[PDB]
Amino acid sequence: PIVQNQMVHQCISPRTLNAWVKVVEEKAFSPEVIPMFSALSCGATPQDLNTMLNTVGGHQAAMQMLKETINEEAAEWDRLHPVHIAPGQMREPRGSDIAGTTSTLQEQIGWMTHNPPIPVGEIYKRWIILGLNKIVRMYSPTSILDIRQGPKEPFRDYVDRFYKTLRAEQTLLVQNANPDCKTILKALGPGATLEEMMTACQ
Amino acid sequence: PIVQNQMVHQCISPRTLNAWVKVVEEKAFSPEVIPMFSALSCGATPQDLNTMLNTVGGHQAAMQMLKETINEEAAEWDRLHPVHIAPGQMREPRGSDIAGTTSTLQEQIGWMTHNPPIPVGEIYKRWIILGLNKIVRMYSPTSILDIRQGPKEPFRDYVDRFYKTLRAEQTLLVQNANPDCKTILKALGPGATLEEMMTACQ
Amino acid sequence: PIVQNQMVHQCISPRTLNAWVKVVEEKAFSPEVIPMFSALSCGATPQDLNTMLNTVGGHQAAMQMLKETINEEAAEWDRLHPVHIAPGQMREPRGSDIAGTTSTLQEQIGWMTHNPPIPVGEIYKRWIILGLNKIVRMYSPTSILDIRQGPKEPFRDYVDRFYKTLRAEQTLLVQNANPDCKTILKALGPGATLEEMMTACQ
Amino acid sequence: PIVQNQMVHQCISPRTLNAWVKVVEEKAFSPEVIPMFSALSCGATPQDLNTMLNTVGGHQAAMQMLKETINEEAAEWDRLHPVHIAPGQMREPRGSDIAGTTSTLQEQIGWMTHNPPIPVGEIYKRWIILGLNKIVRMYSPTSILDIRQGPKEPFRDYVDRFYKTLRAEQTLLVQNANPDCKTILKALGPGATLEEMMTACQ
Amino acid sequence: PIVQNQMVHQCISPRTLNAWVKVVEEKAFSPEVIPMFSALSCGATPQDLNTMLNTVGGHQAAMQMLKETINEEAAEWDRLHPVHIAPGQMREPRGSDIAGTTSTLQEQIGWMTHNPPIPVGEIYKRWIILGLNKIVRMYSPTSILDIRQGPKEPFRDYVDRFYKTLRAEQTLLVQNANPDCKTILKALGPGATLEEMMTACQ
Amino acid sequence: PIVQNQMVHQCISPRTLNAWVKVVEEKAFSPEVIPMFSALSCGATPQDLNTMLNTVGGHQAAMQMLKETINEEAAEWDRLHPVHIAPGQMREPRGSDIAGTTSTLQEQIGWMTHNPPIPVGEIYKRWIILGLNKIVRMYSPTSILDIRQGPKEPFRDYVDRFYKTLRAEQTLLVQNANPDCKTILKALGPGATLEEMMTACQ
Ligand SMILES: Nc1ncnc2c1ncn2[C@H]1C[C@H](O)[C@@H](COP(=O)(O)OP(=O)(O)OP(=O)(O)O)O1
Repeated sequence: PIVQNQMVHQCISPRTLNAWVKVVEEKAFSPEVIPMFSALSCGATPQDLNTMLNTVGGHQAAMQMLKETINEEAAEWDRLHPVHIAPGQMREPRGSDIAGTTSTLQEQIGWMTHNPPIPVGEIYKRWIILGLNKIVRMYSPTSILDIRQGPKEPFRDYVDRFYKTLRAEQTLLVQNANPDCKTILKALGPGATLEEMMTACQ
Repeated sequence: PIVQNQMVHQCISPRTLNAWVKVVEEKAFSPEVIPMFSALSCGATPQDLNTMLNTVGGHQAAMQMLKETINEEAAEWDRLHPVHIAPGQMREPRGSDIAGTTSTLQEQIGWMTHNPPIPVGEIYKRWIILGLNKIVRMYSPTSILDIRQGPKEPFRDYVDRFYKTLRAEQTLLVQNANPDCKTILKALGPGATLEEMMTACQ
Repeated sequence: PIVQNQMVHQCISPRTLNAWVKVVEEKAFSPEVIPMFSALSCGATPQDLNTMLNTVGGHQAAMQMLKETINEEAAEWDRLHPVHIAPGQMREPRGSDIAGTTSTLQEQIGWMTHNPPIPVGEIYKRWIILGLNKIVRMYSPTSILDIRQGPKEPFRDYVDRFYKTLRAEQTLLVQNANPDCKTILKALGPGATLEEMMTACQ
Repeated sequence: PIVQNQMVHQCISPRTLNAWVKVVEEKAFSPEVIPMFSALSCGATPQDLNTMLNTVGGHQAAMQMLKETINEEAAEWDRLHPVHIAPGQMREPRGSDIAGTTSTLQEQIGWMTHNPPIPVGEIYKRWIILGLNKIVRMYSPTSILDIRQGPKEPFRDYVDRFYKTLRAEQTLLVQNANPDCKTILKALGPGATLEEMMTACQ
Repeated sequence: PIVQNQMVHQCISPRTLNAWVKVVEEKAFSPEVIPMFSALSCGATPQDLNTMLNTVGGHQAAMQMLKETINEEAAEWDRLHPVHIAPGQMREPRGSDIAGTTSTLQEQIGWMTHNPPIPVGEIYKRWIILGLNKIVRMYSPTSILDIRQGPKEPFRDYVDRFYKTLRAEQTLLVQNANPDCKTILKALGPGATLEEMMTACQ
Repeated sequence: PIVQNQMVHQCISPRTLNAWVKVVEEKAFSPEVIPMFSALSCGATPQDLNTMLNTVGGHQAAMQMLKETINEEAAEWDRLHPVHIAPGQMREPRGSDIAGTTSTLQEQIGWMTHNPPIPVGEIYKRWIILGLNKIVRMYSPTSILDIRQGPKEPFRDYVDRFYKTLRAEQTLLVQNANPDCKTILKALGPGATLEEMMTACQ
């Protein structure tokens, strides 16, 4: 990554490398993996971002879909930012330079520490997160329409499943509740908070 | 977080990220989780606070209730602190800026390191802890009225359950004691310390 | 804590937070927990000391007894050190300020880094350790009078139990020994060291 | 490694040493091991690279093949860069000096921190990765021709196996699909993205 | 401990605290525990040394014997170095000051960082190691006279037991060997190295 | 160890101490332990090297053989470098000073940080590694002559055993192969690389 000592390059740590590998192994593409990726890739160069992605052993269907999203975003960058070099001067980054495939670590450091900075690490992380959100959505197992409260299921456990599913996918909470809780929630009226609904069906 | 090197931004560590995720997995919303959250979020930016909250996989009913509390506190901030920009100058933070949803990391750093400082991280942590305390209270399984000493239960074990329940929820200690210990505690008289009561029923 | 970089504030580490939580989980209030608490709270502010105490999930009977001891010591501080402010000047700490309940982190830093320093962290740790020693003594399961050597118990194992019990509670070593070892220890005479007694009954 | 404090030598950490040993033990020569090697050897001297390779206990067939690749690349370096010393001056590195077998740590530091730098660590890592890719390819168990979707296998699981195999080895995705999914994928037409194909056979 | 930043005090780390506690739990008073103690207490103040000793939960017979040795060495220090204060000046350390029982942390820092330094940490560690060696010797289970090679025991395994026992306790190697190996070792003659003896009976 | 802050002494870390102890416990004297020792002892003083060796609990036959090698190398040093002191000046190191038995830590620091430096840590590590290689060779269980490919053993698994044994001990690869693979390898002709031989018998 690039961090303050002045902004300088540091090697990606074994702790960071191990943390990302283990979260993907344990959680796959559950929605909470994306905030973890963003946090573990704080200050990351494009090289560091590729390192994190390439160290993942499984899920190569997802990793191939991520490449497609990256190539789509890279092509859109080139359309908006065409490139035209002067000896010892900074070249303009194309899409593949931002993605780390045609740029060196020194060029990436040169862009990220410039004044004003050309934040190639943050631009590329945005493309990666965009691709990761699409993977989270596709690998979401259930529709919100099929999350309904069981006859003896606690309302809290049902609401956990409801908003877990909604997070992966992205009135109905009351409609999908069981007969006993639904009748209570209808009686509360409009403008009921989640807290009040959960207290009522407790 | 923001820490002294002069006050500068540092990346949230894998250790901090992992610690928060594991305590929530192991303890859910037991009352002791809130002091752990506050300690792990020492010097945290609003971005860091969102990172910690968003990395939690389960408990999405609770996380949705937390958003409602955050929105309520954000709306109250806007009522008390209305916003009105001058090129290259610091804008006034609204509720959603304090919550990290409409503010950038650089703006958050700008507020937190200003002289005098506008501590958006500490203001937002206060809102989060307020919301977390409400969740702790709702998820408390038992009323203090139902914590009574068993016939053969040690007084120490009963007092542990009593103040555990009282912590989650928030004369009666003697009333809820068993016949044998109650008679001893009545004989001690007024002004008895917990130490003296526990020694007496040992 | 407060440490040398000049004396500056540092965030309590996840390692320290985790270490204290796990020792209490594994050892409860065995006497060796108190030296571990003191070491883990090296340079601790009153806020840090409260953090460590409040992160403990179980043992709320003990934690309530600790509050009583803290309030007793705080009341004794106020009797000896009554408080009387001048703009931008340091106020005098009362008992509740030393205990971290009515003081801010900045005030605690202000006292601890003053010249001369008002060491509120060390004063409060003294009160906490005083309260923790009382808890260790009450939770000690056995009297030293009931620690006697078994017919086939090795003398070393008996001496381990003897001084383990004595540590928790706080001639008799010979009296509580078994017939065979007692006869040997009587024959050694006065002024026998523990080493010599243990070698004799080996 | 060599890192910024000015560029200075640091000892390879126990964490780095342990991380490399464990990944090889757990993953053998799965393709994702090579990006992990490159990341863990960030800033590595030739001595550090040899340390990492020599600490591997098993897989001595692979380690011997790696030596052959290293010797081939070293011989090609000597053909392109023949060596010709002046007291207290920097000598030109031959292939075996880049590989760390005939050079000292001080000479390696001298080359890597020169202005302009002769990056012997990065040149040698390139040779090692070249040799490691050949080992990954040989130890790949299955041809892409033999990765075909099962009658009841989910398309996602089949695509995972397909691109896992393709990564180790390096129209057909549709041909190797099962009758039901193949018919759907043919109906999509040309220019179908992986996302669209995976959604169609879901 | 006291370390270079100029020599300054640092808090004993949770890693050091945990390491010492676990080695004592796992190894008891096997001889290799003493070099581990010395290494973990590198730069330690008398307070740090007491912390390490006091954090040990079991083995209170041994810890009491250690106190006796410490008191003996402290009494011998007072005989050789009698003490006689001038405002704001450094007092002379007595035995109990070196042992950390009657000295403060600031006085210990004052002695250890003086020019010339009065190394109270190293003097006390010497006394502790002296006491720990006596405990290792007493808790050694077997005499070297009873370490004899079995009929089918490999010579290497026998030599391991022989020098393990000799280390705990502190021609005979040949005498205690089995008939077959003894005859071979007699035939080698005088001046045989351990390597040669072990190769011969392999 | 001695490291750059200027070259200064640092305490050996608990991580380094633990790493060396565990590798010896897990791997004994497999050849890969020697590169791990060298890496973990980077910048080590003679005191640090003794610490690492003395913290090993088992294998006292091997540790005694290591002392013999150390004494042999120390005696050879004294023959080549005889010693002859001037107040406040650096004395010449004898063999036992390099081995850390008759030298203090300050003298070791004095030699290692001199200009020009007398690298007593690196000289002693060389002697230790020499002794460790002899132990690896003696504890090697099998001769390379007895490593032959099984009737149904994969060639890769056989080559792994072959070069594993060769590493511990230090045309035949083809001779020791099974009838089917041997016939294939003979047909390849002279100048066949290991890669080509392994591909042929796959
Ligand atoms: N082979 C394995 N099987 C099961 N669990 C494992 C394995 N390897 C590692 N783990 C898990 C269990 C342990 O709790 C944890 C070990 O990491 P740990 O030593 O606690 O980190 P650490 O505290 O040394 O890191 P730091 O360097 O930050 O102190 O990882």
